[PDB]
Amino acid sequence: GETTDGVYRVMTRRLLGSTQVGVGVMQEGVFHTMWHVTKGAALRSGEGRLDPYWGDVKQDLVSYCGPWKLDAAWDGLSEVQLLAVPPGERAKNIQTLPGIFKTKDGDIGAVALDYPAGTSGSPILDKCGRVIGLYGNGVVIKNGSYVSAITQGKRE
Amino acid sequence: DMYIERAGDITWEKDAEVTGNSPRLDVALDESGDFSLVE
Ligand SMILES: Cc1cc(CO)c2cccc(Cc3ccccc3C(=O)N3CC[C@@H](N)C3)c2n1
Repeated sequence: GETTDGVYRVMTRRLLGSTQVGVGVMQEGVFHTMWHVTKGAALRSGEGRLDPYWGDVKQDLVSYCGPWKLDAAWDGLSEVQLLAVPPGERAKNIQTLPGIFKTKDGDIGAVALDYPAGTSGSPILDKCGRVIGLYGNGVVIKNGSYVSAITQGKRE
Repeated sequence: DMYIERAGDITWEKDAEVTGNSPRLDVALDESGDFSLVE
């Protein structure tokens, strides 16, 4: 299958037409997405099969073919880019200064950008192009607009 | 049954649309991975 580094759409044919359920990142031969996109199911890349290797419903993350590889972190200061990949629409970088989710376990970067559900798993990058996390798990605010966490895994 | 299609390179693009606010939110994370506003 296609193992080139980059960003990919996650498609299903189990509904009407070909429906985009989310987005993910291929790095060092590992495919990285959010748990709620695949529910831990196997994926196809042409003829090639991609099997789950690691996942965690609480982190809402999952890796295929190998361990989570993405370890860059928001620096807490700089603007970032959401490389949004919406259903039916070309990949598009959106530059933003993240806000903050304050939790009992620590502070997390958050990006206040609204996109369709199927955009879940789109990568968030730093100025060096390193993926600092994925878009698609967050919260609806007073306004009615969406704030996503910058969700990052740990690399062993 | 689910499949992937390549959509682009992962690159910082100089002069991209700058937008979105930067809210500080008090939130809780439950066992099911659902964030909620602590008010
Ligand atoms: C409600 C909502 C609204 C908006 C826009 O205003 C969303 C925009 C992007 C992405 C999601 C997430 C999403 C996608 C597809 C199916 C479900 C969910 C969802 O809410 N979760 C299910 C497991 C939990 N960790 C998160 C959005 N969820």
